[PDB]
Amino acid sequence: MDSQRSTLVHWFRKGLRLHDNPALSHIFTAANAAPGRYFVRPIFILDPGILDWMQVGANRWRFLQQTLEDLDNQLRKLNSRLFVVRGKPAEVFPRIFKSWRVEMLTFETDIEPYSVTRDAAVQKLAKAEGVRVETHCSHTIYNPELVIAKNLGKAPITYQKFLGIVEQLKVPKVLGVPEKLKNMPTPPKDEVEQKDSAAYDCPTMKQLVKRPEELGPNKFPGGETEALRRMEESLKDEIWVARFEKPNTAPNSLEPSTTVLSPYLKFGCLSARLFNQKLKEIIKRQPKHSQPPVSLIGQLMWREFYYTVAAAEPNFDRMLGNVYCMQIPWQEHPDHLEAWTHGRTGYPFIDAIMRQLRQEGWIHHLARHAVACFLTRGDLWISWEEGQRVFEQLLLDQDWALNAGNWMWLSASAFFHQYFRVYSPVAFGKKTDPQGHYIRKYVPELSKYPAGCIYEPWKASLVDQRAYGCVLGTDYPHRIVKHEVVHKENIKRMGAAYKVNR
Ligand SMILES: Cc1cc2nc3c(=O)[nH]c(=O)nc-3n(C[C@H](O)[C@H](O)[C@H](O)COP(=O)(O)OP(=O)(O)OC[C@H]3O[C@@H](n4cnc5c(N)ncnc54)[C@H](O)[C@@H]3O)c2cc1C
Repeated sequence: MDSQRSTLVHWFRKGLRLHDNPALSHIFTAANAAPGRYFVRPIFILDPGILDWMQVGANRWRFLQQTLEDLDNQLRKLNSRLFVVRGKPAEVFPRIFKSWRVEMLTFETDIEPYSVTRDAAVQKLAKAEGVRVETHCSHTIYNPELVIAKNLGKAPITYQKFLGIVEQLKVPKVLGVPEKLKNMPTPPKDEVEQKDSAAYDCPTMKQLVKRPEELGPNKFPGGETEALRRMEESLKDEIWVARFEKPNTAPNSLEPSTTVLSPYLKFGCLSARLFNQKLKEIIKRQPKHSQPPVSLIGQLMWREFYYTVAAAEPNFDRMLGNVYCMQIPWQEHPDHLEAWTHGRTGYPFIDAIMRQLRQEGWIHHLARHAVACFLTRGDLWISWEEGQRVFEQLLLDQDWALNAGNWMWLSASAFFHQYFRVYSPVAFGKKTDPQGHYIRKYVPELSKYPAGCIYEPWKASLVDQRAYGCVLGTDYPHRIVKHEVVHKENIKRMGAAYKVNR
């Protein structure tokens, strides 16, 4: 096979998987249809210039490193490989369109504003250069543009309305893995590979993680292979799956009470469409089962809902200019923001959650509720954008639409408006962890406190605090605010802001 004329490119960004990947599958099918004509290059473009951006924490870089290694491993089973191309797309694509004689480029669509801008520019260049582009909406179960169209041009702004719309939509088909490449030699080295054969090899941990001191325990390895193993593990207890009720899962069990598939769904290591289809099979054969919103399918529909409102608002992650967002006069509080950011608020439940987040990169949904309420309307009266920023740095599952949507909910800025309901930083965790095992783990300086005061260590006398080895103001901070006072003030501030907006 000396005969090749062109290269077929799949561009990974999200969609970091072989299964249920129509953009990738179509490349491999086209290659096999015309033996001898094509080379195939599945690529991921890594801009070294952002390895130092503090908004990507080490834990999330490590998850990507592991994911790319797995993706490359899996593509090798198809007689292909991953090509990790270092550079910026604005410079990479002109070069490789010419160098590789690219005939077709496929990718999975992404709704985030810079991605839309970037992809429109790649698409314009491709059209000019005669490159056929095919894009697929496989990151979400439904295409937000069809949802918005079915709703007469507006995104549904309640969960029940959204369910009412998507009930009327066809469910896109879930694909298997692509065909193994037949009769295809490896691509000839381009000018970059000619100088360094390894130029497109998967990055090492050292190449990707510039701040290894931020790494915590490796609890959730990256990659499709782990994503599928973890999904199958969650699905094997079919009664647990069928009867799942999200509000009844604990925020502070030591091991996660929910699936922790969110890092996998965020990177596309797991297809949400596959997972939806598997859940539907379970629900159909388990006559006793939960329903949306609280069921596991309901959780995937939460993700769908936020992707659809976000698709219609480029400013979804900001207060100003955001069609959904109440304008609320959040205050600047640098010292309180720093304390919340580092889990030094003096409320042990809140601090344990922020410390788990920083160390491990995942915290349960209702743990996110507790700390987000505390930062914003509940206690510190700081903008939800500041909380979004910190979550963006530390979460493995950092997701532009899901982070912004849930921060607006928790701050009573959109989608949720019952701001008289406020989480108690002392009482909320006790329902599910009365001994405080979660605090003893993540705030180890309090680990000797009796369970009767570990949520509220200021209730222990100085002599008791000394006996427990941890004196407030010396070994663990005093409360930075007093919840019982400030949350009442903030309920009045929320009332005022709601009036101004009305
Ligand atoms: C302030 C705040 C910020 C959040 N930021 C993110 C984020 O950046 N990325 C993210 O993936 N989720 C985010 N969430 C939503 C949710 O808390 C996580 O999706 C969930 O904790 C992931 O754990 P799990 O995989 O065990 O979820 P499960 O309960 O097992 O749910 C399965 C999947 O459904 C989806 N899902 C579940 N709950 C929600 C929800 N409330 N909204 C949207 N999708 C949901 C996720 O893809 C999740 O993996 C945020 C929530 C809050 C309150």
